[PDB]
Amino acid sequence: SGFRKMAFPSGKVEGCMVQVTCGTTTLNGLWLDDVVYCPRHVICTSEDMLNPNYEDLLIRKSNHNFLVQAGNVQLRVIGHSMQNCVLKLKVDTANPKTPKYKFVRIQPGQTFSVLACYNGSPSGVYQCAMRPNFTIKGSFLNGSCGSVGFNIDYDCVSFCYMHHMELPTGVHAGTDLEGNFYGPFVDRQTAQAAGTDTTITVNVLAWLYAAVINGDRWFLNRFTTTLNDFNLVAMKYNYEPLTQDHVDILGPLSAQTGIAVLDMCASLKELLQNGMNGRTILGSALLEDEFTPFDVVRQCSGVTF
Amino acid sequence: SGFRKMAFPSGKVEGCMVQVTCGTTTLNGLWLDDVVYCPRHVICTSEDMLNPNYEDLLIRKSNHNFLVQAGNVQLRVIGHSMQNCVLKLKVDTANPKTPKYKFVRIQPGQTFSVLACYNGSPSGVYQCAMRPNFTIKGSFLNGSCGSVGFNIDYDCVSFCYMHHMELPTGVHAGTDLEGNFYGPFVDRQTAQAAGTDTTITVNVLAWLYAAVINGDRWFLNRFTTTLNDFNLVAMKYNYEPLTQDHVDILGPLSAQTGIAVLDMCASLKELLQNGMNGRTILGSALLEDEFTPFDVVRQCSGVTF
Ligand SMILES: CCC[C@H](NC(=O)c1cccc2nc(-c3cncc4ccccc34)n([C@H]3C[C@H](C(=O)NC)C3)c12)c1ccc(C(F)(F)F)cc1
Ligand SMILES: CCC[C@H](NC(=O)c1cccc2nc(-c3cncc4ccccc34)n([C@H]3C[C@H](C(=O)NC)C3)c12)c1ccc(C(F)(F)F)cc1
Repeated sequence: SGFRKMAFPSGKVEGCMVQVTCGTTTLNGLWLDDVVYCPRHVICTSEDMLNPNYEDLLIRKSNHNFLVQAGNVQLRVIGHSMQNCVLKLKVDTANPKTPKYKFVRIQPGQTFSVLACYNGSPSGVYQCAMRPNFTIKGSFLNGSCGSVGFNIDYDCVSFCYMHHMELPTGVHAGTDLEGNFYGPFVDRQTAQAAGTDTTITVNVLAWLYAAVINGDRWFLNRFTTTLNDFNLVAMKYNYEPLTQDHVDILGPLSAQTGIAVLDMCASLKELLQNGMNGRTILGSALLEDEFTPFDVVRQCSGVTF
Repeated sequence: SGFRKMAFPSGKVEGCMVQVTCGTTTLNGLWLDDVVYCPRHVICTSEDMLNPNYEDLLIRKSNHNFLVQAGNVQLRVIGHSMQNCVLKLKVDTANPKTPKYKFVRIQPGQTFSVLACYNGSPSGVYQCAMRPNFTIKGSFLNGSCGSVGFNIDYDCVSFCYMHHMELPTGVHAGTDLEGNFYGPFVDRQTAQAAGTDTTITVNVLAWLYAAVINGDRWFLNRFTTTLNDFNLVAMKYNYEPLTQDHVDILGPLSAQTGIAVLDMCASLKELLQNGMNGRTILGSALLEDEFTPFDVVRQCSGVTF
């Protein structure tokens, strides 16, 4: 029993964290084999942020201009290149602690673990979600650029996020590991802001199934609804449209609890229209939406790796 | 910016997790140097749980009766002993990944990270607190016995919890690393239940300071109260008494935000008497109490290790 915001074990990733210094700027880098990945704005200067030309800034740099420290060892840079908004520094040494890994670009609504770092040293690990508006509600301070987000699917680390910026509202924006930003954001000083967000409906439903698995049943009812009548109520409460694909993904959780997906949707409509009335669900007074169906199965069945 | 339930990086602990098998029972063990620690009820049989005599059960066991698997390597047991409710199996090999470590027995209200494991393999990491009633609200399934809780204070791992049981209400109970249970619980089948719990007041106040640090100010007021008048309101809402020591611990957070502790207490009294009125604090509609003052400073200042 129990349900927590559970992050993946971080050790496989900790062994890859390094420190990259260019001039006065210092941030974190990801050391995989003999390449170090980090945000390309480590090359910028604070006075040249309105519109930096990254190709020009990079041709004027040399291999000795990058200080890469891995713990108590300095790494020698033997080459550099740029891929979208990430900088790739080839080093003369391959990381012996390199895990089995992939680079994945995830969809909004999926979750990952963040290993926040400062000066190459891991500080903490937490779970978060890619919001529908392609921001993340992380916990980041100055120096955390280059921290990565990741998932694990057996022994393979799937990296999916590298941290680049904090927007004015305090949320965060960054790229996949091939340097493509999530959302319409760019690594330059503009008036860009996070758009309006919505609630990840399929995730709320999974978290409701997680509650049933753990003994919370006060919110269920005898009713059922259609996909159309539910999406009409969802859109009124700023919820993501629920697709038939979502209903299919919620299949295994529906069979484990014997509650049909459209039956669970009727409970959700009631909860949106009437609130919780002083009651809580899995220790929350709000409808949580940062648990994917896979997260629920992972925690309520107990898969390792 | 941002505030998350942040766990410590788990890698130092992952390298110590093993699998211990005695007869048909299998649970997790903690491999530090040449000793493997695990719950002593791994020696029991399912039919002899009403009142097992652990001294008798242990004299009838031999070194070959314990199977200790560390990954894809079997460890040879060269001795066994019992310390309170933990079993200590000396192995012929010292763990090369043994970190710098201590064993600490923590106070109710303190937090730690849990690395949940099954069959020796880490599954996930989450934060939790020792409740005033000496239970923890963890996330544990069959096979998670032997998972440990821990803190990090530089490069030293301070182990403080080993998981033993899940009580009827779904909360969990276990021991420190020297085998002494937290609370009045015992590793035998009785009618024991978790006592009535209270809210960790000093932790709520720290989490309120964390909110101010992150831009949430709607709950502040101009008022102040005394320690006595506040504790009179706290006891009415089933909150832990606030001591002068607590007020001293909240010192640095009070100086960073310029809000006096007794001023923050006046905000808390108002929030208890009137609720939140549809508003949230740091993304919660409830008053969170699983953040210690040190956790807040760690996340809002960014210490690593
Ligand atoms: C000084 C050379 C260029 C400059 N490089 C950094 O400044 C920087 C350096 C090292 C670690 C860093 N760690 C962080 C950081 C991470 N997460 C949360 C935070 C919260 C508060 C303060 C800082 C952070 N930054 C800052 C750059 C990023 C930003 O959004 N600028 C508008 C935040 C770091 C930069 C300016 C503007 C941008 C823009 F694209 F947003 F405009 C990007 C980079
Ligand atoms: C079979 C030999 C003895 C027996 N040994 C185990 O049974 C056991 C074995 C391996 C991994 C285990 N992992 C778990 C487990 C951990 N966390 C959450 C869980 C949630 C649901 C189910 C199981 C768990 N257990 C169970 C023993 C503990 C308990 O409270 N019994 C009343 C839970 C494990 C045992 C019975 C009673 C007690 C008592 F002291 F509570 F009475 C203790 C142990």
